[PDB]
Amino acid sequence: MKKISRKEYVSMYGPTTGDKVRLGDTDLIAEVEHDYTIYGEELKFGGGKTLREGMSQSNNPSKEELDLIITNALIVDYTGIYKADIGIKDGKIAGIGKGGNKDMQDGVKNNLSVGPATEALAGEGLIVTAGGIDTHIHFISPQQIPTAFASGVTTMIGGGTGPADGTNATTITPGRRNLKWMLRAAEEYSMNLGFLAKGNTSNDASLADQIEAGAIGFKIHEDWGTTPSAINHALDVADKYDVQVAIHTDTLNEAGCVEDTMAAIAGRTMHTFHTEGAGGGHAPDIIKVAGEHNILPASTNPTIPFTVNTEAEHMDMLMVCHHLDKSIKEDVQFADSRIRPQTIAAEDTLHDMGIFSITSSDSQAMGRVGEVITRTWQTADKNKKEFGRLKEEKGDNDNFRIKRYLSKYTINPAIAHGISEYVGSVEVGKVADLVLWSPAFFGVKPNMIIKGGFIALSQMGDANASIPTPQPVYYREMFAHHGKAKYDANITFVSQAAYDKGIKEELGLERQVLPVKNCRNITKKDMQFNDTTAHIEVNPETYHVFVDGKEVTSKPANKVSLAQLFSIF
Amino acid sequence: MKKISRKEYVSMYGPTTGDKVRLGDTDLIAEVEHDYTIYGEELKFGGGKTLREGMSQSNNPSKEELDLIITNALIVDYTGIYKADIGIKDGKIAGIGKGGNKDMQDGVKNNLSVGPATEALAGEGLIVTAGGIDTHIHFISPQQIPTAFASGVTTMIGGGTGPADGTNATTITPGRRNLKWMLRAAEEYSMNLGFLAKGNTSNDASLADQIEAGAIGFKIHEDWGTTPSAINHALDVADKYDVQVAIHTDTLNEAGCVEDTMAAIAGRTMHTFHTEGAGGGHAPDIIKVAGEHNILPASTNPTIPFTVNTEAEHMDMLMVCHHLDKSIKEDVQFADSRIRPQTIAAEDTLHDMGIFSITSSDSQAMGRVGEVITRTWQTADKNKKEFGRLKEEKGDNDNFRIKRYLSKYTINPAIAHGISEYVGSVEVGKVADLVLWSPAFFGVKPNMIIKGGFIALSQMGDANASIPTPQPVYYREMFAHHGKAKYDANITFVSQAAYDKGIKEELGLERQVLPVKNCRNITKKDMQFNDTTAHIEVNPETYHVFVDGKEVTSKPANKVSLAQLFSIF
Amino acid sequence: MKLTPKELDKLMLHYAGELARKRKEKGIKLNYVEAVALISAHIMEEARAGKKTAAELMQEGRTLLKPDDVMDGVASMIHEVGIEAMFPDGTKLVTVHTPIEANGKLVPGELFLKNEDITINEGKKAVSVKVKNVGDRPVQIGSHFHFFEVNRCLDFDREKTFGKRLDIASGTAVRFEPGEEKSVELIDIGGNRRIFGFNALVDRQADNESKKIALHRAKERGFHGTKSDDNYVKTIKE
Amino acid sequence: MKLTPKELDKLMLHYAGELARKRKEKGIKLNYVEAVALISAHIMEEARAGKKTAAELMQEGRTLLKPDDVMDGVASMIHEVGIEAMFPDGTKLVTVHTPIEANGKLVPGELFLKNEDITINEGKKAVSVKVKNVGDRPVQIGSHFHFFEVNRCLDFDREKTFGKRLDIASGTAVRFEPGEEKSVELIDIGGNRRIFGFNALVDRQADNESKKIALHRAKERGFHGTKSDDNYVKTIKE
Ligand code: NI
Ligand code: NI
Ligand code: NI
Ligand code: NI
Repeated sequence: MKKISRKEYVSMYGPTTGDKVRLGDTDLIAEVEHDYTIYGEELKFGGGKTLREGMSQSNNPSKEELDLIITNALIVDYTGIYKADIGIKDGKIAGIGKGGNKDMQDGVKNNLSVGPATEALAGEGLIVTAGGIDTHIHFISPQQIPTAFASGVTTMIGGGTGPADGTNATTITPGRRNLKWMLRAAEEYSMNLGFLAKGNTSNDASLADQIEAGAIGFKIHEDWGTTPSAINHALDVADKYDVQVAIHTDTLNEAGCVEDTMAAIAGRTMHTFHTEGAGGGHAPDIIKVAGEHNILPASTNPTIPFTVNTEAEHMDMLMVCHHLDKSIKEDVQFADSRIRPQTIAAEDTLHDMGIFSITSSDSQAMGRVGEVITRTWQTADKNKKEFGRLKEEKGDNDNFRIKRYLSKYTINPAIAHGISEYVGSVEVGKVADLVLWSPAFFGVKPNMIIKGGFIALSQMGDANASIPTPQPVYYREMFAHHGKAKYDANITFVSQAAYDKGIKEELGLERQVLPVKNCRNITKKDMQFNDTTAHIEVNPETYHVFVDGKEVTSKPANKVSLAQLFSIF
Repeated sequence: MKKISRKEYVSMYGPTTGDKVRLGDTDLIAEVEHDYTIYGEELKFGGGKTLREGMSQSNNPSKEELDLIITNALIVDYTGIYKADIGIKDGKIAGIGKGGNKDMQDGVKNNLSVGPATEALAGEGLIVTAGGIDTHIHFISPQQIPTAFASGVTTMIGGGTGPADGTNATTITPGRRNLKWMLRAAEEYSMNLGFLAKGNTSNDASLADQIEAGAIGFKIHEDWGTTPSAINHALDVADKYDVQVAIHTDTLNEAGCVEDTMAAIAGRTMHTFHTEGAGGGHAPDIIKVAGEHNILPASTNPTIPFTVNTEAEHMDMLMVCHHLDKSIKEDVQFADSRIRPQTIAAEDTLHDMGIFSITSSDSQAMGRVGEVITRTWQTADKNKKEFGRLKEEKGDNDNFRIKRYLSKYTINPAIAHGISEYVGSVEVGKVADLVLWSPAFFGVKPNMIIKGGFIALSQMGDANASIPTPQPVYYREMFAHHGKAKYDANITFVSQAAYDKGIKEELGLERQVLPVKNCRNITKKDMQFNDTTAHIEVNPETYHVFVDGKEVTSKPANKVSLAQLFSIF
Repeated sequence: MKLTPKELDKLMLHYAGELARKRKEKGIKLNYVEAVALISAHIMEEARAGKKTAAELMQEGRTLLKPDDVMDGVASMIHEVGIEAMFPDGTKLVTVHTPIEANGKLVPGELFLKNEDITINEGKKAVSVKVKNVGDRPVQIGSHFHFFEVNRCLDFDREKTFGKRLDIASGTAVRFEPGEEKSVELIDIGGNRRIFGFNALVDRQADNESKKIALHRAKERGFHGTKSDDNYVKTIKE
Repeated sequence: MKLTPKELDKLMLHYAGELARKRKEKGIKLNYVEAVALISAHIMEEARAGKKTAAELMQEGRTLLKPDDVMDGVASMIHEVGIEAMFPDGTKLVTVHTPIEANGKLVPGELFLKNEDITINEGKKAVSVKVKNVGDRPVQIGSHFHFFEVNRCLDFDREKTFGKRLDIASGTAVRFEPGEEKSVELIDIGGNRRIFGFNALVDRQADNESKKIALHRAKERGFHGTKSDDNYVKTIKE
């Protein structure tokens, strides 16, 4: 029995229970809630340290011996913020807890046994979160995938065939042959992938064929015609096949207004993209659907957080993508009904209130694929600066707000697209898609990505250097990124129907192929920490937003965190 | 929001948090520690009740829909004493918790979803424990298996070939051909089965062949010659094959005394049968090994609890099985050195102290196969009557003592024989071997046995009666006991080596075949609630037993609970 | 440094712009690539300095290059330079429209058009219908939408518009501001006249028999300007 | 030129540092990436010049950036800049430690610690043993080594140390200089107390019976401070 000062203990093994750590350069403070360690029995790797033959590596290991163990990791998950060791076996998370050798240490369970087959990854002073999930990908260029990978995203869900004009507008992979093209192209990449089909048709047979061809759901986009008939048919087929539907509603109100669209949805599960409407949607009041029980409301990162440069940038961006002219009054009228700084301001507060549940990209289609996580944490920081600490906090920390915002890109999109049994959280039994963060760089620049239980990307110095640290340091592909190893580390998500028909063997796919499930029986109440339903009213004239009778707004930010301190460009 | 009196609430749904229930006719009091239910959302089956289409059975179930759910069950396990719903899917325990329909109820997770494919089993006012595990079976007659089944035992581990004299003495199935005989006979029965080979040889090849032929371990019995050479060889082979060794030591001290046997064991894992020594063992001091770290000490039920009739009964039983004569002084000297009421008295207290960790039978070989659980709870009741409530209790209950004694026949034998990943406890992921008890009959006569997730045995009235309750009521085979259903509900445990060589396909076995694992790296510290190591001294003259310098003894009981109140014979 | 792929791309772009600026200093007339890169690099550096807003940079990108600084033909090839830069408040897109003015005669891809007009929808007779938006939200209708099934808030004589679309250029639209009233031209829909979708008001062959079903469905669903006679007689399939 | 991948990476790094230096000249406060790159590029150029030694460059890397030259928070994020440069005598690693001093209050990843101490190995009683290194070489012992089986040149009462380890922080060590004598604290090894390896002195369950075997083996193999009684009685398995 010896006494150790908290300072040297934290320097050796990381923060322990009751300690607090700042996240990046923000004002969000994370407090360690619990510790799974036995004081005096910590796992350390190095010369003369504990992780050695006969001390912490067992000479008589259990049969569930780990392949990889992450020691002294601070886990930031929606299930809690705590210290533990993470054990990885066969691409899954095998255990969370103490970890070590049962011959020489007390509290070691068989699923956390370190033996001669175990690799050691030091996590002391580091944060472990689940890999991010981006559910609004326009597959416009393959170069988006490495960019999203380097920011902490491990699953991309969306649609497209490339730089075609249909893809530049829509997240749609249309038809069986184009699905086959994209599924065979997917074998290249270090990313979990799933593809959305075209929902914009009234032909049930055409809808069903795309699902059986491997798509995990439908996208309904106004550029292919978002009409109530197509919405109704697509929802009927999706209910028969248990796949998700995403919608980009009619901004022009051509076939009807927002209530007509809700009537076409008819109380069935729907995932709405850019619900605030700058990215498209019933002008000016698409944002009202974010209070409905059957809606899963997502936002795209270009509108968060609301800043002084946001409105002019979005205006000019809209004038370019739609080829509008400033000398035409009708184009101006369309643009003014579309941007609405009022709804953009309201969107940040709705994220703080838990009304919006998912953050996404809309990549290279008015969105930045490498900035979903960064803009989510910028929004959290701005909201804490404006509204102060949340009232659901328990202690001098921001743990509740941290969980609320972390769910927006990890667990809620996974639940929304029926993959939350594989990815989305640091839980035992799930796929080992993990991101290592140093707290000083949290939310902007990760340390390394573990994909399928193996290291796939990391910061790395020059190959000729005597150690891995010296400059230049940038993100480089690791061994799970190469050869036949990438087939074991990566998943292609398909529908249950396509999986049952042997889509993997028919198309000769070497990646893991998994079916999505539980997409039709979820509501807004199934989103973690973002399950607030409310009556949202939008003023047709002033465009003001009222939630439960009270006006909701935020003020723009002239400076954000996690932006110019961390990037050269 | 309505108020419900505790009395009517408990009458409708069973005891809730803070309530206490007497176990059988004993003095042991169990307190419900926690409740997983939402008050007002309980699952009830019947006319006009909740478990109906659209209310608690989902019309849009998750894909992990349960096959069977047990509602409002009081779980008594080593992991705790609490109220929950148990969901069974595909022969495993799929979930423990709330259970119900997510469309109409708040706290329902996907693994506890009740849908149209779910069968309902009411457990309100009932106790659920894991099936018992008996690890000292002499396979002398097949009729032992139904007898142990009706008492709450779901796994029998032992050896034998039938009423042969070698089996009447030893739990040994000797050799590949006899193993094949017993493995093919096992296809008949509703019981998990595993067989021990002959360890009494110095030939390593002969030892290895038996393990590769399907045995899960060795028995070393003095009737085949318990010599240090055979012990050493058997332990070496067992360490190479990861199987357990059980030992019945030399009562005659022919090749050496108890310390010579411990020297032959050489600090390796060993499971000792009838460690107190009435069933055999170094006279008079075999009981001292119960304090060693590498020993897993078990007791047989004929010596517990110690009663006024115990000594004379054991004396006369010994005179019969060994064909001794009262007119021969050497036979008397052997008998007196063997029985030792001192060690028998000490054995009960050692069970109370956690020194002894496993209770077993020694069936039809001085032991009663249908009385392991009953005599365990009789010993617990006697110890509470004599020594009062344990000092490790937290509250006006006996929860700690209940867990300590329940571990002796559920989880500790499973850990000892490397099957604790399949059976031994009510935990998610484990095999659904469950026993339903009404608290008035707890520990002596169960309600029904669930085997492999299906009902295999239950109390039942006459087949021609209008309801299942009327007389005569006795234990009858249910549907999991018959046809090809019994092959899905039952496991034959084999060694990892035999499993890898396709023992199932070679012998044409239709039962599930599973390998034992993690047998060599466990010590006395791996026993739940029974991990007390101590220096045990036995007086060579007075046969008194001292633990850590203090004399340990118990007084005999002239009357026990759970005996004449419950049985006609 | 933990450089991302985006940072490497932007560093390459910055040094392309640096090369362009050096060549401009030497007196070389810049080509297309050099002009584009110079504008982009200037915008990125200005955004890094953090003293100007994105709109200021959109206006400033047009003063970097005078027409005499580039080669003949360059100005007509650069319609718009877009560049994403990181300001103190995060990443914003800055687009400079027509940064350089044309001074020469060289136009790559120059279009030489006949001065004759194009006659669209030839052989189609156009009727005129007066439409008013009685709702409080703007409504925009495309050229090939079945005008019978437009937003129910628009009020007009729907019976006269069955099987018709707007007689405007393909891919254009007509806007209706809240309270706005104007007349539009409608031509008959061509081809097989099989109308599926749009509000599920027809979902069959367009003809006089199906116009009655459509009118009845429209009236039941509250589409303004729909006058289908009462005592409607249902058919076996509706 | 026959450029290698290393040469391409270093050229990119040099121009990142050049951009950083240009921005510093313009008066912009440098961020993390710019500061790191500027230090690295300066070291590479100095090593190319060949007039300074690597140690001189390690000291010189700390004077390039004053605290006022970087953004708030930058100094606390740059613990050490390592860069491999080619000197006239070949490639050497130059690392600059804490190149910039902190001047603001912003600390990314700042740790807010409770002021309470941590009690390690709670419930374990520690004995004290005096140890002397009679060898001529240094010996260092980690926290979880079985102290009974340390280097045979260390002399101490081995019998009292059986089944024990050092009662120090996990992953730390105690050093013994040649001829050094000091006392250490030993606690009992936890868990199952199954000691395998370390000198093959136990390789079984730790207890009193195996302590005699271990003492005899240690004496036969010349471990100092081992006093196992003569007339040793062997067991059947040794
Ligand atoms: Ni969209
Ligand atoms: Ni989009
Ligand atoms: Ni026996
Ligand atoms: Ni026996």
